[PDB]
Amino acid sequence: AAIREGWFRETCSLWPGQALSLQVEQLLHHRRSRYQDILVFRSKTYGNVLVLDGVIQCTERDEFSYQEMIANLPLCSHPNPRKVLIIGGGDGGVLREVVKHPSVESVVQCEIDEDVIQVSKKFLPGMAIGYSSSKLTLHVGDGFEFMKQNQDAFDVIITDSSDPMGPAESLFKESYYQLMKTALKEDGVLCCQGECQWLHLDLIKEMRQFCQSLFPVVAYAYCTIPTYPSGQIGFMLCSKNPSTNFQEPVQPLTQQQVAQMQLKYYNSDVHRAAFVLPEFARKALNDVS
Amino acid sequence: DGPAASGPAAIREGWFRETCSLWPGQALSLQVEQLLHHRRSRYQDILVFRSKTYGNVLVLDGVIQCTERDEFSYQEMIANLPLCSHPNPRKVLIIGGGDGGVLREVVKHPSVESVVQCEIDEDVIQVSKKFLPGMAIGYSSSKLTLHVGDGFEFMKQNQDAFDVIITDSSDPMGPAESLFKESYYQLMKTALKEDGVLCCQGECQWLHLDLIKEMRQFCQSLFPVVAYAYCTIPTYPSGQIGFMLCSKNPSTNFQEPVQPLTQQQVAQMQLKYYNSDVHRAAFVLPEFARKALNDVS
Ligand SMILES: CSC[C@H]1O[C@@H](n2cnc3c(N)ncnc32)[C@H](O)[C@@H]1O
Ligand SMILES: CSC[C@H]1O[C@@H](n2cnc3c(N)ncnc32)[C@H](O)[C@@H]1O
Ligand SMILES: [Mg+2]
Ligand SMILES: [Mg+2]
Ligand SMILES: [Mg+2]
Repeated sequence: AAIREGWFRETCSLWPGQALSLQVEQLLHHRRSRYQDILVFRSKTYGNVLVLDGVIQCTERDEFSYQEMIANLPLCSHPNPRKVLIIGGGDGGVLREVVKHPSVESVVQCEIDEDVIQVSKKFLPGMAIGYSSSKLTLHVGDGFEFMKQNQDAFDVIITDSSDPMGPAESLFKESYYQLMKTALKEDGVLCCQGECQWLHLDLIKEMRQFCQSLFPVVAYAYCTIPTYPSGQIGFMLCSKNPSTNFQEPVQPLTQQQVAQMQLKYYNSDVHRAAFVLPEFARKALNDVS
Repeated sequence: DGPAASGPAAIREGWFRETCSLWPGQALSLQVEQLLHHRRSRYQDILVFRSKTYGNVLVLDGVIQCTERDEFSYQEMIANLPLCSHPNPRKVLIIGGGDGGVLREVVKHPSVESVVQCEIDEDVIQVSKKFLPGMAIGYSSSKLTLHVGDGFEFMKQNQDAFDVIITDSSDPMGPAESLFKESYYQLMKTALKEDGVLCCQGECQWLHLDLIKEMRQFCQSLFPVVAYAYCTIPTYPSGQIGFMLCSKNPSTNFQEPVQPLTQQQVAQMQLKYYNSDVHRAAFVLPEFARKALNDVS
């Protein structure tokens, strides 16, 4: 239905007047779960593609960008992250990146939709390999609700959500950020999908402003990824540790570590550069008017 | 091995969809508010439309060249990366740049005394003046000498003549094909003065890493210093594009601008993308591209 004449087209009122389309090789899955519409297809040139409510979540070809950054930005900004919470991350990709750190002993994942877990294991095996980690404790539920049952529990919280629509709506609210503050340990750090500086600079400054009322350290970084709207996405980074410097990794990686972790996107120079914004965005977020 | 092909420019159900064999299996579509121009010149097919959300859009042989909303990224970077990597650029050559936007950025440098542009297609110049006035304003500078012709042939005519050469081209296709060839890079080397620098549209690291590496290899046999930088721009394929940078000066360090700009200079030049930090970060590539371009195998 979103597939016509051998192409899938992604449209959304959050990025009006533009669309990415990916040519379809083979439909793999299309079924509605309790929470959302779940579409999976083998594309011609991007490998397998997961689509939720018409919005591309990942492709095999470029997923490593978002997966490595959302994991390593917060992890390399904590001097010893031992207990990690992931909210969302149904494809298993973030889990896969997180567990590569020896410091990490325990990762709890809270995913709302078990059908996403199932189709990922089947059609996104290079990402859902994450689910086979001995470091994982898996919960099926609303992350916003699960956050309330945890206080002072986590070194790092990662919110790997789709856009501020449907089941992910509340994950972008100031109330949810308060819940994360409470679920973090006294020196804990968070990283949430924070949207696109070429599309949502208003949301970005607004989130930044409310986060600054909750946390001593707030930062915005971004990464490039062909199949997200406008070809990139950002991350909201917050710490309860007043000493956190997100822009200079507290855990730099050697070239050998980058090689051993099989990283395709992230390294310490990339981490530094991710905070260097286009002048329009730097000005909007930092300068006074 | 075959020649590259793009889908012929067409508007269908109120959307323009860009397709090309240089980025197979993916497409950007922009919703159309108003069709403004669609005619073939003596060189190429020219589509101009007013989009719903990106202002006016220039399309050449089915390939998006610019949109009013995001043009400043490519325009500012292709201009300032070489200019701020030269201690005193006085004489500038632009090949292509029919929309006039690169001219607009180059002339903001007081050091720049003369800009020569060689653009092949007189019709692009006219549609840009009408439909892209914020870019085509570049044409109304007294610093400009304009030629209409093929930039490859034009390059043969100049020796030891320019501090900076910018090739602001579309893709290695149609009239632009020769602009990506080693023989063209040799011609530019000759057209540059002894310590001159060049910057060319150098394609996308998420799409064209093969071409990027190949160009890099042949440029390293010609110039002491060769680099690759990229900028983000939502309406080029995969949301970004890069730049080939070469210098005949062995002392040139492209990542560290030899001409840093103060915040005041950035304000004075009305820059919306480029600044000296952005300059530095634009050479920091994702691990896969850093590896492909720098590690020996
Ligand atoms: C594919 S990565 C994004 C994941 O976030 C999940 N998700 C969306 N909303 C919520 C929520 N409120 N709590 C937990 N997970 C969510 C989706 O089901 C998806 O698998
Ligand atoms: C819109 S910016 C790119 C410009 O490059 C121009 N162009 C393409 N091939 C050549 C060439 N061989 N010499 C000069 N300009 C060219 C196109 O006509 C376009 O206006
Ligand atoms: Mg090292
Ligand atoms: Mg010179
Ligand atoms: Mg200053």
